[PDB]
Amino acid sequence: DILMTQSPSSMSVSLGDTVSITCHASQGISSNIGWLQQKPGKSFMGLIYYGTNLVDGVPSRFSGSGSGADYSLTISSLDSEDFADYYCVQYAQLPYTFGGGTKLEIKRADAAPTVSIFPPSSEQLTSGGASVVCFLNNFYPKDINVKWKIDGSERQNGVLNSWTDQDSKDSTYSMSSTLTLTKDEYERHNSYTCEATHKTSTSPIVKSFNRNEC
Amino acid sequence: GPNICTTRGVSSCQQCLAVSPMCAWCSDEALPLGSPRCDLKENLLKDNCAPESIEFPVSEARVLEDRPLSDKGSGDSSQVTQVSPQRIALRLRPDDSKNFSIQVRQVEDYPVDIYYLMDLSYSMKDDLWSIQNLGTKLATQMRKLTSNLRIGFGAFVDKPVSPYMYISPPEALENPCYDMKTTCLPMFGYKHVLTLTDQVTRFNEEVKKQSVSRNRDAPEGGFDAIMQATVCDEKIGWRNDASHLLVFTTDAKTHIALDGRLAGIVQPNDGQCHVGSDNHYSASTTMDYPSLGLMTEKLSQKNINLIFAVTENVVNLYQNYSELIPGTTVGVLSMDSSNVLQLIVDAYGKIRSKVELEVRDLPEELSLSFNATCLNNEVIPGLKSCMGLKIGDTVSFSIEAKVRGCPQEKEKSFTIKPVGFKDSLIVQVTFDCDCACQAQAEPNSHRCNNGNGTFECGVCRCGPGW
Amino acid sequence: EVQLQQSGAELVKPGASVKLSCTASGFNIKDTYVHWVKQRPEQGLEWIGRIDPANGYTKYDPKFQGKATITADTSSNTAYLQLSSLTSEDTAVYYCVRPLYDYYAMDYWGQGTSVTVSSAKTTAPSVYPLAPVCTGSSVTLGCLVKGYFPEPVTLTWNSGSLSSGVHTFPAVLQSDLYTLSSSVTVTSSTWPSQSITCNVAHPASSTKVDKKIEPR
Amino acid sequence: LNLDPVQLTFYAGPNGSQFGFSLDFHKDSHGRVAIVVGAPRTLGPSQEETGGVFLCPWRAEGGQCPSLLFDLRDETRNVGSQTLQTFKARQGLGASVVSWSDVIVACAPWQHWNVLEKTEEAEKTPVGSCFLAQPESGRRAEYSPCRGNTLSRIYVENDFSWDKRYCEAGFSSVVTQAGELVLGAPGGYYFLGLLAQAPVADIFSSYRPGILLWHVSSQSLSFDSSNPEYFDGYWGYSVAVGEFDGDLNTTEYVVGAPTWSWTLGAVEILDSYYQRLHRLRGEQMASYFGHSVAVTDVNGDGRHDLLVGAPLYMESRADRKLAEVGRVYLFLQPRGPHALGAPSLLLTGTQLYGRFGSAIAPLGDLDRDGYNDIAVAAPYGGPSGRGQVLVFLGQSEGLRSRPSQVLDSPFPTGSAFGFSLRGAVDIDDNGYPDLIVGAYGANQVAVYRAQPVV
Ligand SMILES: *[C@@H]1O[C@H](CO)[C@@H](O[C@@H]2O[C@H](CO)[C@@H](O[C@@H]3O[C@H](CO[C@H]4O[C@H](CO)[C@@H](O)[C@H](O)[C@@H]4O)[C@@H](O)[C@H](O[C@H]4O[C@H](CO)[C@@H](O)[C@H](O)[C@@H]4O)[C@@H]3O)[C@H](O)[C@H]2NC(C)=O)[C@H](O)[C@H]1NC(C)=O
Ligand SMILES: *[C@@H]1O[C@H](CO)[C@@H](O[C@@H]2O[C@H](CO)[C@@H](O)[C@H](O)[C@H]2NC(C)=O)[C@H](O)[C@H]1NC(C)=O
Ligand SMILES: N=C(N)c1ccc(C2=NO[C@H](CN3CCN(CC(=O)O)CC3)C2)cc1
Ligand SMILES: *[C@@H]1O[C@H](CO)[C@@H](O)[C@H](O)[C@H]1NC(C)=O
Ligand SMILES: [Ca+2]
Ligand SMILES: [Ca+2]
Ligand SMILES: [Ca+2]
Ligand SMILES: [Ca+2]
Ligand SMILES: [Mn+2]
Ligand SMILES: [Mn+2]
Ligand SMILES: [Mn+2]
Repeated sequence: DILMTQSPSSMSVSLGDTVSITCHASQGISSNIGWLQQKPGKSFMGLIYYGTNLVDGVPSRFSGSGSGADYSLTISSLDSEDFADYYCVQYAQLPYTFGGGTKLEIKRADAAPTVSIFPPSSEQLTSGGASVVCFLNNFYPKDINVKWKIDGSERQNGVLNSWTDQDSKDSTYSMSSTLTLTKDEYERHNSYTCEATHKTSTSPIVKSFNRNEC
Repeated sequence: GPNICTTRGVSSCQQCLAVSPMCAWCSDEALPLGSPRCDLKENLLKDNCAPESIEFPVSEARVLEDRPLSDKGSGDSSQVTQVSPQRIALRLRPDDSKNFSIQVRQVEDYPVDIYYLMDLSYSMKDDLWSIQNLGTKLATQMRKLTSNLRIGFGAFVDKPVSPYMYISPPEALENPCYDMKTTCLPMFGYKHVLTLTDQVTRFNEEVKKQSVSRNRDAPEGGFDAIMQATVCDEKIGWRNDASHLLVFTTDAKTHIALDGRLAGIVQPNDGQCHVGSDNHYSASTTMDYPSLGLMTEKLSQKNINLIFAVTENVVNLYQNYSELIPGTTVGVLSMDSSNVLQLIVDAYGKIRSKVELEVRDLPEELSLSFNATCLNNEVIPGLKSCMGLKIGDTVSFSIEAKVRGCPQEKEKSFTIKPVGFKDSLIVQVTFDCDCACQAQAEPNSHRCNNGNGTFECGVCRCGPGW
Repeated sequence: EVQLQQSGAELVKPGASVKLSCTASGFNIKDTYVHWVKQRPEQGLEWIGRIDPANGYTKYDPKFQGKATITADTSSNTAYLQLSSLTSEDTAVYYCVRPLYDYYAMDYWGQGTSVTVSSAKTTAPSVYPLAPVCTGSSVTLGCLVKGYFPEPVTLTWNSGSLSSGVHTFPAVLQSDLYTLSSSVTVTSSTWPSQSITCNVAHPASSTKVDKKIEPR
Repeated sequence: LNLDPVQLTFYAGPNGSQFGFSLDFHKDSHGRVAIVVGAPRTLGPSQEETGGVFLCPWRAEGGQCPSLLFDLRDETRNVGSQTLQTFKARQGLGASVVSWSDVIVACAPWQHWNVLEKTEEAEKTPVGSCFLAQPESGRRAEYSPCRGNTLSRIYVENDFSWDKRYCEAGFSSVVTQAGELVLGAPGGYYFLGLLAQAPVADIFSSYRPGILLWHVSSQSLSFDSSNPEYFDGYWGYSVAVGEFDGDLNTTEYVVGAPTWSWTLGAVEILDSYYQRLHRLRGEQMASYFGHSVAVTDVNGDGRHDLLVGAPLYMESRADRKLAEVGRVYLFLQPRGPHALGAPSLLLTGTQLYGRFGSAIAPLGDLDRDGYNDIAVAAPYGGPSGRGQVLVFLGQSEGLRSRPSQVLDSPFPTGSAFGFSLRGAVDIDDNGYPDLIVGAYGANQVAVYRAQPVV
């Protein structure tokens, strides 16, 4: 099958910028390529077909180009609606194959996260479970690493992470990490820590608590 | 008493004969002043008119050539006589009429040419196998009717051009049946295979080497082949003195003139021969199919009897074309041509079962009428054609010619010929309107108003310019 | 106008079969090719196959040969995608696609049909309050919604009152069951001065529990 | 009656180009009238016949015309694991031309097409194609509704149903006043014949170069049939439009099928959904009844009348003999919803093989008496066989049975003078409608100007 290597995976840009998404095939496809758009939490809309032809209704600020095995999608002067996912698709050969995708994200100034740790609730402990929650809210850029430590030692089993899309107001990202243990195992230890590694600080942002102690 | 000859009060011998075929003119000098010179021949002699001075032509009809009808068409270098008499002299005075007869015989043991023109598209593959002995089988049965049989063979499919022809892949051009599990010949329009010959085993062995081709559309280009088989006299080999049978076999519809435009072909058919040394029709891809009227013209010109030997699924189609091409015969062909032998024999009998008179170069002022004597001495008035005849039968026609007035040219000749026959009757007509006394007229006679007139036939006529 | 209206979200068990539909709106389904595409967050987009509804002839990616069966009924102007012997990996969003002009293009897309294959029964969530530990100018509370099935759940604070400064994170599948959490930030003078409640509704089991956040 | 046969205007194309095979009047966005001329054997780039089109400005002296350029290069697209192929060699571009608004439609009925997939193929066949041009803007578009991508094996399994591979779309053509292009395809559905219709605006907006296979959703094609009466009927050999159902909002189609029902021939009137409103059957087999169709109101009652040509009709003559001369049939439309009866008038040629009725052109009102008139071509008629065009005038009861004027060919033998005709347009703006006559055998077009009646 024809492999469609689409680059970049994502880009941080601003309104009015002129950006370019590229798509490389494993062989020549002679402009038999289409470009797609998927706005957040919605279906797909066709942008380009046969390499350069605009789909009816698409603004002219979109444009496609390229030949052989290398093609490009260009957006002159980005609009607030243009921040979405973009995919290439070849139809030179069956089966049709798609590019990995490209997400246009809003660029802004860097911002450190606001960490907050939360011990297990009384209700959950009485049921036989124990979940330590660690919120990491309003940071930029999106790249972040969370590390759970039990009595200073790293813990990787039983961690459940969740990320939000770029916020509509401040264009920041947030993360929720949840370490779930049994009640019996949660009481074998005292210290519980989540470390946040972000590019806004060489030192990891640490937040922790001690069981029983408050 | 007085009659139309006298009561008309004519002025000359020429005007007297123009009154009625019964009038006569007396050119005698010793004739009373009150006695008319234009009267019945009986009345002139009654009035002491000199018998030598009486001008009274009589319409007659005498034979010049009267060869006897031949009992056999065999032998001879075509000294066979089918029409008797062959030439007569006809004399007519103004508004008169004379009658004559003509005999026509369907002579026994007359030579026959049979050119077998065969559809060789793919559905005729079984038909080729069944006629591999037709040449000898046909020779046996035709031997009972003639001792001079010649037979030939031609074949057609359709115009070798898209869309009639498959043109992809390249293999399909060399072998149109490639996408099946067989081989067939490349497509061909029309090809002459065997010139008319009396060596009937040549027919068998050529047929055994023939094979079918394959084209795309059900109508085929047989009308292209009928035209070429008709107008390529020397190549097909039609003999001058013989019955010409063109046996056209097919199981499909046929292309007609103006169909060629679906192949980008718009040039009309020129009705000329385009089969060269390679024996293929070279204008197949550049010239349109011929029209029915153009086919009819060439078939009649070359005395070709076209036989539509077609299958039951298209017998009504060709019966309807046959009515638009007079003289054409239709027979029902089996799906493998296994019955084509009897079809040809029955068609040959049907072809020679009719005599139909035809007139050529008849002058405008002459009109003819016919009475036919077919079967056993039964006269049929107002008819110039017999039917239901057998070989060796003889019919006759009584003919009467009626001239209107007197034409300018005093000598013309026309022909009475049966359709498809070689011989004919030539009628040499002479219009006797003048008087012999006019050849000895006296211009500027001193008997006519002091040289102001001309004295001819015993009367004075106004000279030229008056 | 060309619109492709697909069926609603399906919720089935492994080993069973499901048949999605794609109804043409504003045009004849017989006009063009109709493709089916599979989308997953990790694996991305994948082409299942196509059908010409004018004749029923189909093409498939050999990866889906066996599970995917594409059909069409020109009468109801609908094209179908049947999936058999369902597996957890068949949990994806499925789109029907047709071209605009180019015979081979992929221009018009339906809204998509969500499919979820699971053995989980209808389980109600367990709502837990998240209060901080025993200082600053800003305070942050939380609410943990754990062990519910199927999706979705609506989470608010003080019955939609407190809306600004809230982060409700997407649900995550934890052993055939879903887990969700939400955070909220206000000033120190607001809490525990003013009561803050976590309202969680799960219409699947028809439960609307509410937990008030209490300090430690 | 009042066409000038003394001072003609001659336009000429290249030798052997068949310049004048088809023609039409063309008005630009400013109303200036030109002559579009098809030359279906014009040489292309590879020194091979591909056809061509010429747009002749109006000049009393005539002369040479500039070319209306179209892409003549064969195309190849490797898409969908298939290979699409167009073949323009001997396509006959210009075998039909028609003008509507400021757009010219020139068609190549014998453009071939094929689709390769591994070792299989669709078969290389003449689907035909039409080229559309807006000369003032340079806009170009194409329309080839019979191109497909079904492999040959499938057609065999389904007994060649809906087989459009040999359409030859553009064999005949016409455009409704609303701008709907109607193509005759006499080879459609395995030589039954079909019609393809699509708005000109949608052809332009949906076309892109290099696609080769694209959808025109607003297009409409006629239907296949299993009735053997239609087999090999060449339905769409000729086409025309008019108003025959009394509903001015609907446009009716007139279709010639000259070999319909075992070469009896037929002409049919349909609504825009290809539903049959009337059928006129041929009088005589092989006469090619339906070779040409013309629509015009000749008797001044406001109702369109129908003229059908059967150029191969054989007239009955003395001694049970037939003479191919050709014949034209006039059908007057009755008042209100009623069937077209027998012909109101039969016009029969005189010259043997002259093909009277090969072309029929509405002239508009030539002598300005209130009745529309026609010209009938006999491309091989006249006492010399060089060709004749005969003008028949309208009257309250239809047409005059004798011609008001006869135009003898000014070209040598074989010019096919009259094979193409077009009238009803005032090219010199003198208030009288004029006549253009093609003579593709001589590669020339003759313009006859109408003058005040004498
Ligand atoms: C070869 O040539 C023959 C002769 O022309 C064709 O046969 C004719 O075909 C036409 C059309 O199919 C027939 O027309 C129909 O005639 C009927 C009345 O005919 C009666 O009288 C004849 C006398 O011989 C009888 O043979 C016959 O059986 C009948 O008893 C009408 O009833 C028909 O009217 C219906 O159809 C027409 C159109 O088809 C409609 O307009 C009418 O409203 C009505 O619905 C029709 O008029 C004709 O009768 C046939 N003649 C003969 C002698 O059979 C062949 O078709 C032709 N074949 C080929 C392959 O070319
Ligand atoms: C054809 O036969 C008719 C008989 O029906 C002939 O007409 C008669 O000919 C005789 C000849 O003696 C006349 O006496 C009759 O007056 C004719 N009767 C008519 C004309 O009604 C006719 O002469 C024959 N013609 C030829 C050329 O043989
Ligand atoms: N749209 C339709 N209803 C329709 C009408 C007519 C046909 C055919 N009419 O004829 C062809 C059959 N072909 C003819 C040539 N045959 C080979 C040969 O004779 O060489 C082989 C068989 C098929 C098909 C569909
Ligand atoms: C002309 O007719 C008469 C009257 O029947 C007949 O006696 C005579 O033989 C005919 N003449 C010829 C030459 O047949
Ligand atoms: Ca109407
Ligand atoms: Ca009228
Ligand atoms: Ca007039
Ligand atoms: Ca004028
Ligand atoms: Mn055949
Ligand atoms: Mn057979
Ligand atoms: Mn054929």
